Amino acid sequence: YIYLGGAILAEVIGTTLMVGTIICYCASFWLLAQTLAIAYAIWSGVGIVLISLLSWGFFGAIIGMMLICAGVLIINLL
Amino acid sequence: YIYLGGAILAEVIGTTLMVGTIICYCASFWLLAQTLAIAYAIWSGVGIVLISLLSWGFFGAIIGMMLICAGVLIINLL
Repeated sequence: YIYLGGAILAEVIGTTLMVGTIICYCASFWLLAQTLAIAYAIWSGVGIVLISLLSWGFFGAIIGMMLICAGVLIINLL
Repeated sequence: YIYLGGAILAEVIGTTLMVGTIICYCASFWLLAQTLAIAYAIWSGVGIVLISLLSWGFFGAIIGMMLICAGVLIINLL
């Protein structure tokens, strides 16, 4: 749901960031727990997307990006 | 390493299972930390196995699961 998506985004942000970093990580973990209480597969996909976003941010291949986009489209479809 | 992978699997199992649940989660986190102390790609790939194990434990679409697996393989490749 929207809340779950927000939690995933927060977790991704915490991962990108890395104390303050520790606090952020704890918050992300709490959000994930709240989201928790297939679904697991969806969560894994979201985590992968967050990791990809973090990598992109760090950077600033094309084929890899296209593959990721295709995977996201497939996930959206089902 | 193998020990790290085992710790990750244990953490995943604890997460799937779920106070007692909180204690289990804490134990899983501790195990993960112990396990902790390209490579990142390998870890991500392993994470997929842990997620699959957690899903199996929860159990006791297919196309979507296959697509997710393909995406994970692509990520591992690059």
